[PDB]
Amino acid sequence: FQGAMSSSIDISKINSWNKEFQSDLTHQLATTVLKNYNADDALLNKTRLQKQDNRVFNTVVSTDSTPVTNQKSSGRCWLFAATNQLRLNVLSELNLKEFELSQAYLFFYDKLEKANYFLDQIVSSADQDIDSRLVQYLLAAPTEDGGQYSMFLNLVKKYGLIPKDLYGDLPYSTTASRKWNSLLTTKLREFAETLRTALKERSADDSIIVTLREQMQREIFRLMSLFMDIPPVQPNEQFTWEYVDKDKKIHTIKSTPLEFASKYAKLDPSTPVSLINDPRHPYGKLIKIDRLGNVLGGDAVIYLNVDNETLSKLVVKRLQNNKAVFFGSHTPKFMDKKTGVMDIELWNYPAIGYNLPQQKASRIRYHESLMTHAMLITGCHVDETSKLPLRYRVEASWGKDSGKDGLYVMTQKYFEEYCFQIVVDINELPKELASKFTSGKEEPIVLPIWDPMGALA
Amino acid sequence: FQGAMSSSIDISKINSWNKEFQSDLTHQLATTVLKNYNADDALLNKTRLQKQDNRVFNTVVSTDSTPVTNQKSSGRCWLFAATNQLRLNVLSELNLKEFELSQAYLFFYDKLEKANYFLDQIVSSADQDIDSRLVQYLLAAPTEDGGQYSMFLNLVKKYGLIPKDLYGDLPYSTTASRKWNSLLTTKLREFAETLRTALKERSADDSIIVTLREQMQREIFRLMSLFMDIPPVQPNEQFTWEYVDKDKKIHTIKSTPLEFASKYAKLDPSTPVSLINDPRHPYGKLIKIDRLGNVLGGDAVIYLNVDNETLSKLVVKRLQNNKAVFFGSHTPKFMDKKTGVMDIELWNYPAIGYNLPQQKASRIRYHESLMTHAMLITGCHVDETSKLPLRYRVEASWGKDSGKDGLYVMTQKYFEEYCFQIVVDINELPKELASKFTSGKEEPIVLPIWDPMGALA
Amino acid sequence: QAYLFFYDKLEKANYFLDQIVSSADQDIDSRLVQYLLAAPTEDGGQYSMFLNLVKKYGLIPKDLYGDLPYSTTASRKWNSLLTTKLREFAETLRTALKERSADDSIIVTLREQMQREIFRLMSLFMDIPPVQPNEQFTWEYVDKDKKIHTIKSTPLEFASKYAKLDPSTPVSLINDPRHPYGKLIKIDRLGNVLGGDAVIYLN
Repeated sequence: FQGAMSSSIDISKINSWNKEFQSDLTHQLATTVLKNYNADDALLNKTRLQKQDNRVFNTVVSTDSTPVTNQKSSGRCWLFAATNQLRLNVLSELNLKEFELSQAYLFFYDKLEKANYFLDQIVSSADQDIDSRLVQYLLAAPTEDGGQYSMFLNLVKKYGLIPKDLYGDLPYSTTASRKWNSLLTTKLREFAETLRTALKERSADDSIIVTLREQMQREIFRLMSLFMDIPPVQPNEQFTWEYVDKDKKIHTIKSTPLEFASKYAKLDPSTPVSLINDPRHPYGKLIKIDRLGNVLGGDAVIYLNVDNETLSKLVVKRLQNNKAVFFGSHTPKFMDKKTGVMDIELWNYPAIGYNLPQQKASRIRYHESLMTHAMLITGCHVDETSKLPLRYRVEASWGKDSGKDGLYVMTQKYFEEYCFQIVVDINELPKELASKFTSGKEEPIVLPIWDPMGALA
Repeated sequence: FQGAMSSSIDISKINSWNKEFQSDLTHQLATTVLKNYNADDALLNKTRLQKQDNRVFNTVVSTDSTPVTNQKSSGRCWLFAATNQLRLNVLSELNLKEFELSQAYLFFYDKLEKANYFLDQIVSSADQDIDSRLVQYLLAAPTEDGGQYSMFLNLVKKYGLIPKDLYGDLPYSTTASRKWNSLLTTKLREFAETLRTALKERSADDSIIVTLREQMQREIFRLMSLFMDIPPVQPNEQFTWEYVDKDKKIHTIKSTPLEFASKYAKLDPSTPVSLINDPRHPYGKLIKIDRLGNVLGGDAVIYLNVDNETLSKLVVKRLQNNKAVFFGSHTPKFMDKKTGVMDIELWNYPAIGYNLPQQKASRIRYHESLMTHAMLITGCHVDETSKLPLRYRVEASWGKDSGKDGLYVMTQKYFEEYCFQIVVDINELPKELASKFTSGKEEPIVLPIWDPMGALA
Repeated sequence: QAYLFFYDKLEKANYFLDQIVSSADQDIDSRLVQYLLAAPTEDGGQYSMFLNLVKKYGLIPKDLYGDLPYSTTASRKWNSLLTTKLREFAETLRTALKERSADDSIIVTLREQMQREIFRLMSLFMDIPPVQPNEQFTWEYVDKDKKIHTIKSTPLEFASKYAKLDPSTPVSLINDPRHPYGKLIKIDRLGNVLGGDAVIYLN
């Protein structure tokens, strides 16, 4: 009783506290302003903006990202950033004023595969209760648009890549996937029950279950084909692409999605590895997200945990190699879309006595921070006097009207506190870290499928 | 030197002061917010708005002001408020869902008369230099839309009043008079020179001057007739007006502008007198604005200066007599158009250390406050416990989308500090004050034509 | 509605801290704690949570406290700001509880400083109502006939005398085919006011 009493909200207390706060001028000013405008609009600090909004970068890639890509109303950031990193190779190698690899191509198969992956997850978890943590989590969002880099390579290894001119964002559902996803998800939830029920009496291998899963695949594909056409050529099937270079010269390339991904996009699925700064675990360790995937039997999401200094130096090195860097972070924390600035001190919250002492590892453990989006670092500014990077240039996939022409400037501090993963080629790593991948003695720290360090949606 | 040095802006001083101010949190918060939004939008105090935005009034007139009038882009407030006070008599007496007296009718003649008044002012000041204070002031804005109540009665005595159905705001220039005024003014300035030049050699009465002034009148009228038609009937000429009451019954009234103003609008030009609270002069005195006018030879602007208690009690009495009160004030000081609130403490300026100790009389003397608009008080709330008015209900002439359906709530304090004149009927005054008008021993305090207590434009 | 909204949010934040203390024994990654940290100040509620507010705070006319503040018609940012703090306090409390018991004066003080801080931040986005539950208010209004009236009452008295609410009569019925009909259903831990009534449905 005494305890509950002390833990209760006491009306005299809050009114007394109120009186106290109202006697302070900063508080009087704050409550007057904060009742009128959004706290971010009110507290944005222009004095800070003046200095931090710097677009001079001394270490940049040589090719321009033209045109600016827009995922629209979908969580396809990861696909745009993964390809925004490769398309540069085509532009460059073919001399094009503009060029885009088809993000819709990967989107269609990613969604198809995931739906299929979901059914498999259900069968393999038929032993647990409907209300178990795992099954309820599987049913939560089986076809979300978000993904990881490993899930991107899984798609490329099986399906390749093709020019956008052969399959673009024409369909309504590619730029507004919510309804499409809702419709599929409702069906998948229907099939989840039909499968679990059927599995009560029979084993996963009973031909009955095998048939049932196939009719489901068929039905999933049928519904999907209603919102997007299946690509016009198969992974190993030839396509013909006609185009124009920057000189107005015409060319015709005949290739297959699989060959195009290597021969022209220059992607070797064997070199990219993901590094991450997850202070909840020791550095030098491999981290694995259980069950997270898209293609049944494909590669798992695995990260090599490293410290920020290491992570920051790898980004600089890669930029020096003339390659943009895929990275995941917590969007839109401390990100100002109007000015295209990512600075954790751009808003004067301490002026209203609002400070956030909780640290990175705890922010993650306590449900405050997680990876939510994927973007591309195309440049950075290293400080001459034997110093490190002070800011980075970031390319988003939200159109030219977002940030400054689609571009954002990110501080070193933001990168350390609200970014987590970067992707580099294993040959860019020091033997020390590369062996962590090449050897066979590294036992990964395995996290739950619902871990905050997952899909960039 | 030492003096000039001490009076100079010293760079070290301001930077030292800056450092001092930045160490204070209220200041840090203030400068962050004040760089982002308009100070009125940022400092509006909703806690205060919550209480002051009260639309309950226990002493109101019985007739509704329908529909809400809109002067648009012109300074015809005074004409709308002067007639908004009389039209109520027509609605009431004829039972009409809606009714408006023609404001355009008075506007056309007011402008015509003023232009003509200007020429007369020039002739009578031909003795002074072109750069004199008076002549330069005469040339400043000879045809502004603003006026006073005396100038309103001057028009009514000569031209009468007619229903708006016979002459409305159809012409572009009635709702956007700037260009029209600019065009006339340029001509008047041309004539000012032609007259002064002609007067160097000849006397005002030389037939040459008499002719010249007439050709000018003619030219002024011609140009005016290009932007507005002269009313369709003369002051003593009969007009025929057909209408419908609230019962859907049809009626035809035959009258003249002059007869209509008395017989139906119930205006007796002999009863209205203007009272004013101008703390620069002793109360009990009559105040006269030299030269201010519109109709040559018409009545002068004269105010009976009284204290606010007296002024406030007269407004209550008039409302109790079921009559709205014409009043002038300094718009838009401490007036919030979105909420329709007139409260000098509605914005939390003291939270940023911004206080205004300068008093009424000094505000006027020092060019900070003057009468700028005219509106109509249609109600007020008297405090039961032997108290006075706490707030007043105000009708503006800016359309239904201004304030709350065109309505504003004004505090007693605002009325005392930022309102100056009210108009009542001499029979509403105590014999004490009325005699100030009826006797002949009251020598008025005469102010310059440019005095802040003038035309409500 | 803003009157109830302000107290509902305040109470919930406070309810959250209590939930954290009572679940300090489980792991940070447990299903319950992770769920508690998910959305401690969401706007949504149940009818029982509505009566809990009315029993303690009453009801007042909107003319005395409306949706004026930005955060009442756009609560997302306000909620985000509070939630981030609550997540900070969740850690500070669990950490402090490793070494000490819930009743150690240290914990009692810590929870109070948190309440204070929660209230302070809230008062920045909405003013606390102008009168206390048992404090009199004066309300002036107009009927459909244009007649003026003044009612003097308290939030608690107004809720009964004028709004006609007797918190003892309302019950919630539900059609939840997952359970047999005729049974009572109770949602564990769901609430807003610490120690208030639970969400119970008659299926």
